[PDB]
Amino acid sequence: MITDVQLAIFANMLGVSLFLLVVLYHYVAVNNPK
Amino acid sequence: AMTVYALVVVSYFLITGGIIYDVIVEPPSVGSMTDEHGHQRPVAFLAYRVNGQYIMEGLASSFLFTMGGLGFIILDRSNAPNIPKLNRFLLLFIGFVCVLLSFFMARVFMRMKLPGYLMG
Amino acid sequence: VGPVPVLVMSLLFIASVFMLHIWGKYTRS
Amino acid sequence: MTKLGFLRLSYEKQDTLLKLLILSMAAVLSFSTRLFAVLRFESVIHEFDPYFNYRTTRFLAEEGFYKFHNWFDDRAWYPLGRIIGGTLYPGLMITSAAIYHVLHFFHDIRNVCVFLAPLFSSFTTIVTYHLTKELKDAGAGLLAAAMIAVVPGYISRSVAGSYDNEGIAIFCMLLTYYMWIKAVKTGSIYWAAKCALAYFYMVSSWGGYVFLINLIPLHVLVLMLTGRFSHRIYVAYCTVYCLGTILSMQISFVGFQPVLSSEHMAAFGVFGLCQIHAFVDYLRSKLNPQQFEVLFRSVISLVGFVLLTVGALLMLIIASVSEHQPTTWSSYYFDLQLLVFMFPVGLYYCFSNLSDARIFIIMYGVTSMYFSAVMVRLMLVLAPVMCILSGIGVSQVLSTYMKNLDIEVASGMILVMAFFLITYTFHSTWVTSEAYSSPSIVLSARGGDGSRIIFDDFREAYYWLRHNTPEDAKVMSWWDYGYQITAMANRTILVDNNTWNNTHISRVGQAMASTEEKAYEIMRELDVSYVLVIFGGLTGYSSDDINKFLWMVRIGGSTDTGKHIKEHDYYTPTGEFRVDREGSPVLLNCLMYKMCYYRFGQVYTEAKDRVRNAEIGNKDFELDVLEEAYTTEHWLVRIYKVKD
Ligand SMILES: *[C@@H]1O[C@H](CO)[C@@H](O[C@@H]2O[C@H](CO)[C@@H](O[C@@H]3O[C@H](CO[C@H]4O[C@H](CO)[C@@H](O)[C@H](O[C@H]5O[C@H](CO)[C@@H](O)[C@H](O)[C@@H]5O)[C@@H]4O)[C@@H](O)[C@H](O[C@H]4O[C@H](CO)[C@@H](O)[C@H](O)[C@@H]4O[C@H]4O[C@H](CO)[C@@H](O)[C@H](O)[C@@H]4O[C@H]4O[C@H](CO)[C@@H](O)[C@H](O)[C@@H]4O)[C@@H]3O)[C@H](O)[C@H]2NC(C)=O)[C@H](O)[C@H]1NC(C)=O
Ligand SMILES: CC(=O)N[C@@H]1[C@@H](O)[C@H](O)[C@@H](CO)O[C@@H]1CP(=O)(O)OP(=O)(O)OC/C=C(/C)CC/C=C(/C)CC/C=C(/C)CCC=C(C)C
Repeated sequence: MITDVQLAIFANMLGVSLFLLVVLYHYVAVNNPK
Repeated sequence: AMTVYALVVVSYFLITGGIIYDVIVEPPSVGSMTDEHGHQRPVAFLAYRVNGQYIMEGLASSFLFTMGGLGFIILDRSNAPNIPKLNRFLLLFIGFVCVLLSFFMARVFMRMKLPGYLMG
Repeated sequence: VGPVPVLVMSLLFIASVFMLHIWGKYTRS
Repeated sequence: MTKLGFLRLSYEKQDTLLKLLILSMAAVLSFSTRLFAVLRFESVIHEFDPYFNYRTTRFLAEEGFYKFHNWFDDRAWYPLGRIIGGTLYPGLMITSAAIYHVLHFFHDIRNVCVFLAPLFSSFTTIVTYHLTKELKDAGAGLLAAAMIAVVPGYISRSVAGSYDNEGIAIFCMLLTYYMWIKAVKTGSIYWAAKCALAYFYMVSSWGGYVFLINLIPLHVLVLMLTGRFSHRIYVAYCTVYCLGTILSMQISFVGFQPVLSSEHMAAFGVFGLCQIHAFVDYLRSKLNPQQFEVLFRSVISLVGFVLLTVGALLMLIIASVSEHQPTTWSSYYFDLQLLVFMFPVGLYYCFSNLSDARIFIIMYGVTSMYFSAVMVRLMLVLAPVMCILSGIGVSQVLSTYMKNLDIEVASGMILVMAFFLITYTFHSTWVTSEAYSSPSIVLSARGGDGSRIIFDDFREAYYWLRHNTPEDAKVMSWWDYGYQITAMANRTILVDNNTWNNTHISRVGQAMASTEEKAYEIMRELDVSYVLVIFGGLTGYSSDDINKFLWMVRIGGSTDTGKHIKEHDYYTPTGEFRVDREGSPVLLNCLMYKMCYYRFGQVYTEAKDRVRNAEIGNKDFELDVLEEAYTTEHWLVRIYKVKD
């Protein structure tokens, strides 16, 4: 079973991946026309 | 109208600040007990208990919040359009609003770390 | 002010006041 | 390898490749995050609250079955009892018992009330996306869904281990806005029927629908004054109003209440004025603006105002609990770090492009701000609101500022917003570990650096009650521990939290009284076998009935002697609290200074009881009417062998 701090680092990297990938979405959505 | 927006942002820090502590009002800042020599130096924002504030703590928090939001308003309302003076006024606007944004978030981060003792 | 240091000079003066104010207050409490 | 990445048919297809990618791993985040409060210590239930829910939860999958079985108990509240006439909302319970109708058929009951909340978060972070698609953009929600996925206060009041009565009320509430807002935007009335059928699921679970019908029609009242009526407001609004009233009428807690209480009665008056103003718009648009429309305008106005006169003539410890008290920014910005800042931003955008749908969210941004000004427990109502408009706000700022370049200001303004916002997800990762990763039944203690004392007197004592006591019994201590004693003990009880009968609780104050001769007589009135109280003395930061004792001290009802006068003894006679040798002597002759204290002069040294920093020295061992039943492992609870 995984620990607390391993899960904390997990949530950290997941949230960072998530928000950066949101920015990437927001770029692809703003660029390519209708 | 936009005056309704003015009313709401007026209400914003007003009920972020101290309507909760209108009836539970706790007086501004003095709590030192001589610390070794000097008797009654006013301390700070409250730190040890989290839910409490004073009048001086709340007003500062509210002020920090609405200046950041209205800085983003200024980013929208003038910095994205291109009509006024295209080298002197605009550069001031992005300059002071970026200063608002960065130093505001930095100091509010400080004003949660030092009353909060959170690992940064 | 051909130059902006006079302002910077004023800022330096406030810092000297700012820092030197609490600097002696370091050893006190 | 396979270099065909960013040249797939994006904005149509790879759009959806990235869409469902985020709708996967963002929804991973909410459920995953709640988990380390129970990964760190527990297995089943953190707070004291989910026990009373969990008991009936496993009941209504064991033997009860709601359509053919509601239920009565004599096990609680001796001799009065309480039953599904109270406890508003089986929407938690029917959800859980449905889930292990199904998954138990697929094959546990541990894993259905503790795993549920993470599930709720995951589901809610995907219904908020389909909500926020409707407002600005599908692109607006893809940062907004992560926001309610990891707003840590909404995580905090529904953690892995939560089963609160408002544990899924939030999901229903959010859902009913997906089930309102493209019914307003598109008057599709099959779809609005699906809306009211969804509303019934909220109006089951938690009484925030008294909020919601404080919200929905008065919003409609706003659309009088802005004047932005249509059919496609009205045709959708009549359905979920009138059908929803009858679906509320099915439920007992709101029973014939939807006829009568001052909030939704005024909401009904607003529905009536709305349906009149639709009709008024219809007539009088075929006729001219003649004089005679002013004439029967006077006629119909006088009939409407006499309807208003006939209506106005005929009009038919909880505060102390630390959380219902008001809160500052700490619940605030400690709660909601970056996402406070962005709250006006989209709101300005919502007052910029003030569309038909968005004004509802603006009213929802007003109201819940006003209401989470007084109750931090009510903070959950502002839990998604902020994430909505900040979900707009960044998606405004980002959209305007990845606009300008690739198609130096945006070489800052994009570039801040990553590290500006993602610092959020640091905060959300870890404040969840600091304040809220700690149960109510297991207290983390202090004292060492390696293998330090972090220890289970509640399960030790409650499992003593579940072995070495008779079947029929008494449980009486104080009300905020009333459910848990019914968790594992299966023991009959007098009081409990809620507080529908206040008198029954008020004579427990004379059961925890000064005169032992009268208090034990009130005991002997009420069929005694066992009494409990809790300590906190020698480690401090635990509760119990000695710091809500001021509450007991001023509790007053059906009384004339002692409990009339709020002082009773308990001050130094100038009016300041002391308890010790310098304290007050009828408090020395009160219960709780001897009810609790036996043999404590004889055990600890050095003048402590850290709550009071009190002292040894009282003789204080005088069980006039009882005996001990449990000599304690960690001074935890002295169980009272109630003596004749
Ligand atoms: C929430 O929890 C609460 C606490 O758990 C709970 O509150 C309790 O509710 C019960 C139920 O109503 C209350 O019991 C009643 O209390 C009445 C109060 O009377 C007061 O004043 C009288 C003088 O006016 C006193 O006599 C009386 O008792 C005193 O004397 C006693 C003996 O000396 C002594 O033990 C007492 O301590 C006290 O000193 C009190 O001070 C009380 O009047 C009432 O008694 C009647 O009902 C009993 C059965 O319910 C009978 O046993 C009793 O003999 C009385 O019967 C009368 O009424 C019956 C029908 O109601 C008839 O059948 C009888 O024949 C008789 O009728 C005669 O009198 C009628 C007039 O009353 C007349 O019409 C008839 O023709 C005939 O002449 C009962 O004890 C209790 O007091 C509440 N306790 C508290 C602390 O509030 C509450 O209910 C819970 N909430 C909910 C929603 O459930
Ligand atoms: C397990 C358990 O105890 N459940 C009980 C439940 O069964 C019982 O019916 C109930 C009452 O006793 O309490 C236990 C469960 P609960 O505590 O969650 O319910 P509760 O006490 O009713 O909680 C109340 C919370 C709410 C969110 C309800 C509304 C609160 C208000 C202050 C009214 C707001 C007015 C409006 C017009 C709404 C919009 C807001 C504006 C305009 C500012």
